[PDB]
Amino acid sequence: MNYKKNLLLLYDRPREPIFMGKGKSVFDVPDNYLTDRYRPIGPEIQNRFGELAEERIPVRSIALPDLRIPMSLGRQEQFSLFIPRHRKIAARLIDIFMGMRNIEELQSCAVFARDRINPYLFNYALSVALLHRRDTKNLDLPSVVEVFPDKYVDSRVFEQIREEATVVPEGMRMPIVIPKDFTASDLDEEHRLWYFREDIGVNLHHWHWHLVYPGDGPDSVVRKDRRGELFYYMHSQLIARYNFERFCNRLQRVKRLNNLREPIAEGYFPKLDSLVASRTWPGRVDNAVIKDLNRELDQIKQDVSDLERWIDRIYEAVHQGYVVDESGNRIFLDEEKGID
Amino acid sequence: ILGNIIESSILSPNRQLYGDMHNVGHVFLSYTHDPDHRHLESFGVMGDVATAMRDPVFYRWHSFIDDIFQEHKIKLPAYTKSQLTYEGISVTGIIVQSEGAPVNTLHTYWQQSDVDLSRGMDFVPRGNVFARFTHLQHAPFQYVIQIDNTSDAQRMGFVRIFMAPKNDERGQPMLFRDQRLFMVEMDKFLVALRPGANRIRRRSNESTVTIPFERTFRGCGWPAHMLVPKGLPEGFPADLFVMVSNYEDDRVVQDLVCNDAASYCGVRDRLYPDRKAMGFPFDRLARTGVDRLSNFVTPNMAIQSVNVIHIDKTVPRT
Ligand SMILES: [Cu+2]
Ligand SMILES: [Cu+2]
Repeated sequence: MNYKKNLLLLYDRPREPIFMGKGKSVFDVPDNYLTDRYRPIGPEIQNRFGELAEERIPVRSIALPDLRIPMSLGRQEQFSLFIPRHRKIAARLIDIFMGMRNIEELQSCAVFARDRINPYLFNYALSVALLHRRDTKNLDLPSVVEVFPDKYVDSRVFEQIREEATVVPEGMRMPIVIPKDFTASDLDEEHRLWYFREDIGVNLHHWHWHLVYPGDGPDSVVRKDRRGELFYYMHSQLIARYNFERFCNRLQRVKRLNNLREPIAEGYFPKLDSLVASRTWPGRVDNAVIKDLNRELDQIKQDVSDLERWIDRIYEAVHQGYVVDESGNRIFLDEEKGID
Repeated sequence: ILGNIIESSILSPNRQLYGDMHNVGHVFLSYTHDPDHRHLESFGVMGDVATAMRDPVFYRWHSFIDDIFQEHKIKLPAYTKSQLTYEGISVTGIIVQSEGAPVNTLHTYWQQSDVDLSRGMDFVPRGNVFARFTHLQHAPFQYVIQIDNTSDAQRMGFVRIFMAPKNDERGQPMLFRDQRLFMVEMDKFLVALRPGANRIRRRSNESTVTIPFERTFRGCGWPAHMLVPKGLPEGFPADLFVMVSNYEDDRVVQDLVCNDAASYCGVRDRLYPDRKAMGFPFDRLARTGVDRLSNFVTPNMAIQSVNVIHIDKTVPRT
């Protein structure tokens, strides 16, 4: 009953229902644990999936926390921790996996949750939980690349893989070469930094940072010592490291955005497609304008001048040498704690 | 309003609130050596109108200020294609001609000029005392502009000439988001345009931007010998721009002491003779889909490559 090892299976093939069996194992899930769609074909499922496996994993039925908030984001929708609504949803699902009394009940709770939740969100929240619970330390989480390649690779290679896997028997299959320097041509000097910007290691680093220092969740997960300063310092070392690369590609140091009104010159077309959402990360044209936001579904109604305002407030607070509490009390930006 | 707030003239609507930012910064920058007057020292050169432009930090301070004005400027709607075209008016060409030089070429060099410092040498024996000053100078030139009218009727137009570098620091063609701030005003004057083709000649020493050379070296204006940038000995590339705007919209209601008299003196004239914003048409962000001066231009505008040449040699003034 190595729950720990069995939890790792929940990362295998995130869009495949859990009853299809991961690695060499299958879960034996209660009938009320199946979704409404697949409950009717329960018998057939057992037949193929259930029988072909070496290890069958019994899941004990339990009473389940309220999963509405985490289910409220759609299975074919996109997931961003930058959008407040999604942060709030993730925070809650994290609390739920943190709060299970038992590593066995975590297994049972996750098995239930998995095919009812957005896979990206499931990966995030489950990961943050496994990294923080006492009973799930020392656990070798799969790289996000390994389980969601769609966020890391030219969308063109998926059919190249689909074909190779389908036509060629495995022992004979050729590795697929991942394109590099593929997002832009020589006419865009910015393409020179492909090896920094589009390197799975640095993007994983950015992702890992939001796994260890999430912005909303249980106190235990959020409140790390000096996390406000690490935020500053990490983003600051990235720019230092990014400028080092620029100097090595005959470019200038990177220039801040002048303001939030003038166009952004450098466009970008990522060439990524999401197999979860079956929708792209739309590129941004050259010379695009920042526009007032009214995203009803995302729950974002915010003008550019609302952003201008926060920045102004923040600059006033930096110049004053203190921030003002929600009550009106002064907290000094001293030498020890000001940066945090 | 913003300029009166920032300078802090008397006309500022609330000097208590917005303070006296520009003047006091000057004073701050001029007092770093003795801010509490314990060393009984006066202000550096930045503390004096007479002398402030000498110090490199003048441009740094004023650039900081400009960013504030720019922050207002980018809030205004881009000028529309409607707002820029002068319907019926179309500028086909502008060239610059100098004496003894190829078309589309400006020329700069050094010059020596004498000035009598005798009226200023207190307690020195009377008589002429000549100081010889060395300073930039350009060779005289004329714009030639071709405008096609197309109305059956006479049309009045403001001719607005600017000039900018072609390329950024790195020798790359500049883009409008940057170029517009690098446009130097060279002349503004009114013309009458007969129906059909018009050929306008305009000499350099007519520029409304400048004042005679006689008034510097023996009615506010830039000194004539600094009209043209230094340029380079191998040749420095610039973009010359001209726009012919519709004077019937640019016209100012006031009528005071031939409309073509464009010499403006702030004391003399009660009102500024052009309703457009100073710096028009470059003072705002480009309308959607304009990235460079090539795409900005309406028919009543025109662009020309110009080569600015510097010769490192000294002439006695002719
Ligand atoms: Cu980050
Ligand atoms: Cu000043």
